[PDB]
Amino acid sequence: GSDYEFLKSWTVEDLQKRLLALDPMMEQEIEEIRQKYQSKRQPILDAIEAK
Amino acid sequence: GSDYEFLKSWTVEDLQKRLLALDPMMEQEIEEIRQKYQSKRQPILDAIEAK
Repeated sequence: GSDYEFLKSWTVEDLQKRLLALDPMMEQEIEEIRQKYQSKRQPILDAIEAK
Repeated sequence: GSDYEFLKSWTVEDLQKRLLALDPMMEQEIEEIRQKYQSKRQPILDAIEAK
């Protein structure tokens, strides 16, 4: 529970720091999932390729 | 604690089920994050665009 509607009153420097930080926020989460599920998908490809 | 190495002896159907299920599985894990962060990004843009 936290709201960001008050960003309208924050300095350009404080809000900019959230915008740039928003990039590695979604990136880390996505890359990790892409890798983790790739780990789970890998043996599946390896299996069908061996039948 | 869930191994999927035994997949080498699965039927093409049992194996393929995991492969195809893997498609919407990652898609939903990622889109949830894209949606979530885009909602948090939206007010950040609005704030700088108002300065």
